[PDB]
Amino acid sequence: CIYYKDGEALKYX
Repeated sequence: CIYYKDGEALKYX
C-alpha cells in the first residue's frame, strides 16, 4: 500500500 513521506509531501493508502 502507499505510504509516501517525503518531498514536502506525504501520502498513504
